[PDB]
This record gives sequence, C-alpha cells and structure tokens, in this order.
Amino acid sequence: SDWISFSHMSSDTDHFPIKSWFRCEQKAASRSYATLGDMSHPQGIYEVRAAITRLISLTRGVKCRPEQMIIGAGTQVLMQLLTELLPKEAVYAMEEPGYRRMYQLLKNAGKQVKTIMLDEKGMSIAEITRQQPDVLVTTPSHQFPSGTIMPVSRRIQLLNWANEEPRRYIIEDDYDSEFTYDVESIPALQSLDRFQNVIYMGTFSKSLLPGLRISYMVLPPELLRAYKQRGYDLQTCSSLTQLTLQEFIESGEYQKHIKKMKQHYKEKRERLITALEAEFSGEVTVKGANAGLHFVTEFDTRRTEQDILSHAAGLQLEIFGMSRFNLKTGRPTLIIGFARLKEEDIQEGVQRLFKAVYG
Amino acid sequence: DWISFSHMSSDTDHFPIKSWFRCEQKAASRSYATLGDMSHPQGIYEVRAAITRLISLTRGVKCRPEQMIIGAGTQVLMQLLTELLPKEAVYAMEEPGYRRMYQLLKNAGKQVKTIMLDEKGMSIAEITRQQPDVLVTTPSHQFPSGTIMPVSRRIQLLNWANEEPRRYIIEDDYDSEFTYDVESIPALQSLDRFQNVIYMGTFSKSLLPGLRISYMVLPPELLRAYKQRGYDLQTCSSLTQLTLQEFIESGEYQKHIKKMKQHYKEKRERLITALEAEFSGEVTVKGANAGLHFVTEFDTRRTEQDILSHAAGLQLEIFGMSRFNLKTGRPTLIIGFARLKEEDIQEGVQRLFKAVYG
Ligand SMILES: Cc1ncc(COP(=O)(O)O)c(/C=N/[C@@H](CCC(=O)O)COc2ccccc2)c1O
Ligand SMILES: Cc1ncc(COP(=O)(O)O)c(/C=N/[C@@H](CCC(=O)O)COc2ccccc2)c1O
Repeated sequence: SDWISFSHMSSDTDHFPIKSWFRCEQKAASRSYATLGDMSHPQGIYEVRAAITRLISLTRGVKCRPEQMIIGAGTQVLMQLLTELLPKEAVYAMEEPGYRRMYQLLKNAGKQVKTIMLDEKGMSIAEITRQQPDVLVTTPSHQFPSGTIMPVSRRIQLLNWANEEPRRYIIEDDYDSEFTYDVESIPALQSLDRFQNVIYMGTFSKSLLPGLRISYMVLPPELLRAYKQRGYDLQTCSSLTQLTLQEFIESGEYQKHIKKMKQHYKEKRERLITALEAEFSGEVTVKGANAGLHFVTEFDTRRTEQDILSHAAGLQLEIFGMSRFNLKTGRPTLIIGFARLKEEDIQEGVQRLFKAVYG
Repeated sequence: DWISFSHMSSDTDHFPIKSWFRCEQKAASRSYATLGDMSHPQGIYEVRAAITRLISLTRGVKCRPEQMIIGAGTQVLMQLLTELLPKEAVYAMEEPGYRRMYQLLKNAGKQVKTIMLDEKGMSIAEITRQQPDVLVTTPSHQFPSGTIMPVSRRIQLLNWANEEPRRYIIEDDYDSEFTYDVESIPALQSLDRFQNVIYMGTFSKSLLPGLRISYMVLPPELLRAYKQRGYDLQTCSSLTQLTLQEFIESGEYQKHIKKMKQHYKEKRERLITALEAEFSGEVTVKGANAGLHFVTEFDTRRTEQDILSHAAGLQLEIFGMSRFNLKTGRPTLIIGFARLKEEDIQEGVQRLFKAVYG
C-alpha cells in the first residue's frame, strides 16, 4: 500500500487551499441562499460567467461577453453540446497524438476525424491544408500529450486557414494553460482571432481539484444563436459550486492559489528533471516541459513500453505510456505527471523508474 | 412583490442547509485524500452503494451498485442512454409529457411517438398499436397530468416489453418521494422479469434544484455497452457525491423527507381548501395525490393564454398545460406548491380568481 505516482490523471490534495474554498462557499451560500431554490440559468449563473469572463481575459487575453459563455460539468459535456451546434456532417481534425477521450467521443457521435501529425511548432498546418477538415481541435498552451507549446506564427497560420473559407472553426482547448515556466505566456488563439472562428474551452479541474467538475466554453455569435434556438438545455454544474467558484475568484483566492502553485510546481519540476537526468545518466530525453503539469520522457532501451509499465506496476509506480494518446519504432516514451507526486518521493520515484526501464 | 405557483421552484426555507454543510465537512475530512483523483466514471462506489440501498427501501428497486450511473441531472444521463440504445430506436413519450426530453430526442434524430393518457396513465392501447422500441413514462406522478399509474398498467407495460425483444422502458421516477392520502406503489423495475427497465431518479426535487445529482440503473446488456465506451468522465463533483453519501448514511436525508412529507401534506390541503373556497366548483383539481404539483381546470370564456397574461400582470407566476404538449373551451393550469409560502396562499388564490375572469 506504498505507491508513488507519476500519473498525469491526478492532483495534489495537500496543496489545494481547501479551508479557503469552504470559507468562500459559506460567504457565497449566505449572500445567495435565496436563489438556490430556483434552477440556474442554462448557460450558468450570469455573475459566475462574468467572474470567469474577467479572469480569462486577464490571464489569457480572451475577448468575450459573458452572454457567449456556457458552463460546464466538464469538457466532454460542452464538447458533446458543441458537436450538436456545429454542422452535423462537419469534418473534425485532432492532434496526433491527442486527447484520445475526445477522439473517442467524436467517433462515438460517428463524426469523421482526421488526425494531424505534429512538428516542432505543434499541430501541422501543411497536414491541415492537405487533409482539408472543417474543425480543428488543438492544445496550444501545452500540446496534450507531446508537450510542445504552439508559437504565435503557427497560431496565425491556423487562423488564416480558418478564414480562407467559411464554416471552418477552431476549438482551442486551453487545458493546462495556468502555468508556464521558463517562457512567458503566449496569448490565446482566441485573442489573435479577428473573425470569431475560435471556440475557447477551459477547465478549473487542473487548477483546483479534478473532483470539482467545472469547465466553460466561449461561443462565437453564430454558434451561440444555434445554442439559443434549442431552448431545452439545463445547466450541469451545482449552483453552489458555481457560486463558490465565483467567490473564490473575486476574493482573490484563486489568483493567489495560482501564484503559489506556479512556484510550487516550478520547483518540483526542476527537482524532478534534475533527479531524472542524474539517475538516468543521459539515457533519457525530456520533452515538452516548459508548461503544464506533465512532460514526456523518451528512454534509450530495448524493452517494450508495455513491459516497462508492467515492471513499474511491479515496483508500485503508477505511470502511463505515450501509446495511450495514439488516435490512429523502438524508443518507448512515458508521460510523467508531477502534480500529485510529493517531493520526498522524487529520488525514490526516479529510482523505481530506472529499475522499471532495465531490471 | 411576486407570489410563485411555478412547478420549476422549491423550498430554500425548508431545506436543512446547515446540516447539508455539516455532512459535507464530515465527508470532506473522512475522504480528503481521495479528491486528488478523478471519480470512478459511473460515480464513486461508496456513493452508488448508498443510493442503491436507499432506492430499495424507498421504492423497492432491486439492483447492484455496479449497474448505476451517477450524472449531473437527467438530461446528461438521457443523452448517454440514447448512445447506448441501438441508434435507429423509436421512442415513445407521454402526451402531455416532459417536453425538454421530447426536444432532446427530436434534436438528436430520434423518431418519437406521442402517447395519450387515460384514467390510468400511458394508454398501452396506443403503445401496442404504434409499435415503438423504447417507452418513457412517469408512474408515480405523471408529468404533467399527475395521474398515478397503478399496478395493473405497470404490468401491462412490462408484458408489452417482455413479449418481444429489444423493447425498453425508461422509468422516470421524477417526483416520487411524496404520496399523501394514498399508497406508494412498487416501481416497474422491481416487477421486471427480463431486465427491460432503465430506472432513472434524481435528488433535485428532494434536495435543492441547484444540486444536480441524478442517477440511472442499467440492465447488464446496456452496462456492457457503457463499459465498451471507456471514455466517459463523471459529471458530479466528487465533494457533492460524498456530501450526498453522508446525507443518506447519517439519517439526515430520511429525516428531511419526513419533515417535508408532513410540511407538504398540510400545505397542499391549505391550498386546495382556499381554491375550492375562492372558486367553488368553478375549479376542478386533478392529479393531487402524489408529487409537488397538481392541475386545475377552470370553466371560463378566457383561453389559457389570456389567463396567464392577466395573472402575470398581477405579479403571480404561473405555467399552463399547453407548455407540455409535444404536438377545448376549458383551460388547464399547472400548480406547483413547493416554493409558495403559507402567508401567500390566500392572496395567490385570490390573484388567480381575478386573472381567470377579470
Ligand atoms: C487535453 C485535455 N483537455 C481537456 C481536459 C478537460 O478535463 P475536464 O474539463 O475536467 O473534463 C482533459 C482531462 N484529462 C484527464 C485525463 C485524460 C486522459 O489521459 O485520459 C485528466 O484531468 C485531470 C488530471 C489531473 C487533475 C485534474 C484533472 C485533457 O486531458
Ligand atoms: C419528467 C421529469 N423527469 C426528470 C426531471 C429531473 O431533471 P433533473 O433534476 O435535472 O435530474 C424533471 C425536472 N424538471 C424540471 C423542468 C420542468 C419543466 O420543463 O417545466 C423541474 O425540475 C425541478 C423543479 C424544482 C426543483 C427541482 C427540479 C422532469 O420534469
């Protein structure tokens, strides 16, 4: 019962300011108790969309009114709605490797999904023009999983591509954008756009706890119109949660958590990358480590990825391989999530991995 | 100021918010370590078990935790459901019915047949003739009509489902918690032989509408279909699921439902009393045995839509029965009584008289 986690699917419980979250919950519950008897506006409580709208416009340069926002019980519930609002026969394009869960969702709605390989600047604009889709889904802040940060040149190329023809859209999945380490934040695709072909998506999962389940998208007027024409939708976030968040942002706590955690995860990432280069001696390559809460390790070895996982499992080390992110070569890679990982476990973790890779 | 007869509204005053927060803090510490991990996709095991125990006591639903899927309101579970059912399915809903679910189904491509009501719920005459694959029904308190489907028809429906393959029943037990001067009745799922019921429930009505915690129990066949996906993520907040586990397991839920059972019984009376006193036999009350609303038909020249605009003119929030048509010289209105304060009964009852007539 003594595991260590390099899992990317997990967060620190110890570092979340939970006592502050509950304080904001009470402050917020008292001020609006009245209102929790009525069901929330389908898009989300106005003031909550307002609170989120200021923040992302501050932290990422997103241009939007709160009327354009939809909240939010996780991305898949917004992405599902979004497919229902984009044209039924529209052809989707995802990164390769990609957020496989979203691929599976798109396939499960029987949508055609082309897959775009990546280059040094991220999702390839050559492959996009070659494969001629209608809807890109891209992770510019920290490509998931490869880690690549999309430079501004490529952001523009994608944007030019989207207004060459009508009925083309970009879904900017800004997952894991809150932290960026030895570079400055690049502002969002959505900020650079002048023609409103971007659907900006975000989540508080990464910056709070995975267990909270509050995410949001910003819809361009055309698609917002489409949303409003359905009439039947019902909000998926608990109103108390929506309000707790509101209060957690406005009070300044969220902004304070972000600054404290930015520092904490920068130090843990240094510690960990230093540790890895040490007990792997250069047999390792470390990729995509300037943002997010994971990076890639590529190892020099015979052993099949699948066996390293079995061995790692054997040594009580939770860990995942890159093959997981294939939508559709003897250098196996792993994903190293440094969110839950305690600093006492670093050394021991970097040992267990060296034994898992060799034995 | 306003007086609400909205069926879309609820307690606040009569919901133990400090207890809720107490169960939360208790659950929060007992399980703090586990909030760094995402929930099991079907919902936290301990929380499904808690709900699985409760629904067997309160409704006679017999099932394993493993078959339950927790989600953020019925809509999201309903969406999931359609993706698990065959894909070309033909659906069938009560007419009048839950229009939002109608619109979700049309919108999703589905052929959806409407099905008239008789004195004992969803016709079955209609069902057998019109030959659909999937039924959606509301046995405990029809939405909107308020008819309590009795045992005989629950049997009829099961037998319809039982006597041919690939027929399903969606048992939408919305608004079950309360039955006043009558017996509560076993659910279709509990009377089921071959597992062709999908029992769906929700905590929206018994807690606050705000909360967003609902559940559906799947047949093995469909559960194997859910597991073949393997991408879904939970939509309920882990804290909320844990707070709900604590609310049920500590007796505070059971307590709350008893508290509200009495408080809603004596406030349903004080209302009908006042209506049949401020009208006479000019008001017919229908479907007022279960749930948290009834209907009222009014003998009057004014159409439904004039009676609303005049009642809305008097700050009296109210919704009409034509809202629930999927597709008369007697108008009929829905009378939610969950929010309604007692001091406003007599005065709302009056404001409705003047908006019926002039
Ligand atoms: C690329 C990408 N984009 C968006 C999301 C959105 O998450 P949502 O809004 O919260 O529903 C995820 C979640 N991805 C999940 C793993 C995916 C996988 O590898 O199977 C992991 O999510 C979390 C991990 C740690 C802490 C908190 C959350 C995404 O990997
Ligand atoms: C038939 C039926 N089945 C299920 C549900 C439950 O939806 P869920 O709460 O998201 O799981 C409702 C809620 N229907 C809503 C809309 C009615 C309308 O369209 O006018 C009314 O819901 C609430 C009202 C007060 C307090 C709590 C809920 C349903 O009318």
